[PDB]
Amino acid sequence: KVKATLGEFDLRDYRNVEVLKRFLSETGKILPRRRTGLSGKEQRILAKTIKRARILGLLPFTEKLVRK
Amino acid sequence: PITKEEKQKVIQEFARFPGDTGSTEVQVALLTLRINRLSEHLKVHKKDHHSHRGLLMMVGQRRRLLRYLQREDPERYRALIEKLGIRG
Amino acid sequence: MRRYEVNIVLNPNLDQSQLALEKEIIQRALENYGARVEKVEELGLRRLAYPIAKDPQGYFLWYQVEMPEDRVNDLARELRIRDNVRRVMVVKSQEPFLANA
Amino acid sequence: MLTDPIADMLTRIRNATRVYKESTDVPASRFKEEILRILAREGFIKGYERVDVDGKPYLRVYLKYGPRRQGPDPRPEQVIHHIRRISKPGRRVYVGVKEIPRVRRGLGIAILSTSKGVLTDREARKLGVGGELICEVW
RNA sequence: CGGUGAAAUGCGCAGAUACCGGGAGGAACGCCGAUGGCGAAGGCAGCCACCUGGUCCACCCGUGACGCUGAGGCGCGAAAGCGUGGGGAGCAAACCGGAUUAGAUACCCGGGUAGUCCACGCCCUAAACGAUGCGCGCUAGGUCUCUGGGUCUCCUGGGGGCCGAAGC
Repeated sequence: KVKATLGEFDLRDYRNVEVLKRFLSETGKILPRRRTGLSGKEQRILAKTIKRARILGLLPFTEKLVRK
Repeated sequence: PITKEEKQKVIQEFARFPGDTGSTEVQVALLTLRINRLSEHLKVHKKDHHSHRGLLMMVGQRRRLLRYLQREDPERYRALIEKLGIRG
Repeated sequence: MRRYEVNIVLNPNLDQSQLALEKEIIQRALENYGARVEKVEELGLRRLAYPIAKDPQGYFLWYQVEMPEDRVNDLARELRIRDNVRRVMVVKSQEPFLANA
Repeated sequence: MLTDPIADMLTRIRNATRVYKESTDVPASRFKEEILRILAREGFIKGYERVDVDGKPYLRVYLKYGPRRQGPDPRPEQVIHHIRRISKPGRRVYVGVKEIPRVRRGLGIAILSTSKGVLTDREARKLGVGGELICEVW
């Protein structure tokens, strides 16, 4: 899980890309709660947060496929 | 929106005895505030049908108290409307 | 009034003289709308996840201003005029919500 | 809102026995007290003492039941099988002395409120009065 | 090329399709998103700011029964539908053609006007459904979950679910 392999970080700091990146998939998509390892309230916020970081082009909106 | 600053001012202006927070006069005066603010807000956003309910609600509540006043001591009622300016 | 975070993003290909020009504007603009700055952070150039206006990079500014409510939307309208200033975002300053701690 | 006191009471009583509790609480009030006053002296219940729950006055009505049955479902006969308000609010029913009802071939009892006070059908008649006929109970 | 069970109608040598770059515009808003949240209902999901309603918890501070319901009245009221004007990407009644079939005024395929988006005004219905009027009290628990307070491996308040005593 991503919460377990990571430390103390602000859920609201929409700039910190070095962190958020771990919350997106191999594609641009946002990890599901099963992955992130977050809570009900926690995820709700990460949603809003990335949705922001995206806009200031710090986080993608979508990626392409890799392995091959 | 209404602020602590402004609000408290409103209470002070109306209370019975300095350290009082809830009493008819107060309660009334108060809504009245909120209402008026809604009023001014509904002149615009004529399309905000929702809050307009909270408005009726507020209005009902207000009247519910006045009718009580007209019940207990009229003296207060008579005086209170003038001080607020309603069904004078 | 309320605290805010003012995200501003402008052209990455700006020279010494030009950049400080745009910055200048912003500064004067803020005061025209009453926003006193509590502090600013200049991260500067960072690579964009996606290309903004055909250009893959951007210059980054941040501004914790404490301006008047009614005029926040406007503040931006004025800010969104320069053809060099490409992204703008004004946010309410929210108490940082800790996690995994 | 609580629209009828007594009514609630009766129902707390009714509702408690059915599950088989030892005693049940209930908002106090001189009147309600006079009804419980009857029950116990009539034997439908053990008794009741005044009490305070977190600062408020309450009446602990102590329940009374029958013996443990045999066979399956040894749920004891209840001392109070039936118990219902007769005169409700918004349909009050006052009776004349002649008109006082005999309950369950006189096995149950009836409780009114006369000007000579809250009574039992038997007492009322012995007393030559009539009044608000509060309830049937047997 | 497209499309189908197959096919054809259509579009392409004025050069389509697949591919790169640029520009216009409308609609809608993936993932997060749930068996979730909110609201009186109808209904509500990109992000931001302003304006605004309701609601929950803790303290127990103030008023002192000021409460409930609610004929008629007033407002809200999906979709479609009507007026004036604007807008029109995609979808698409009617309508034009294509194939299927004993036939097809259909189900499938290609087009296509109202309409669907916006503003003002009207319409006001509905499986407008929990098919379950509103308010107060009382009657074993278990478990999952949203959310708040606490001395937080447990307690306590509010909401949404499943199983279930008594009872029905």
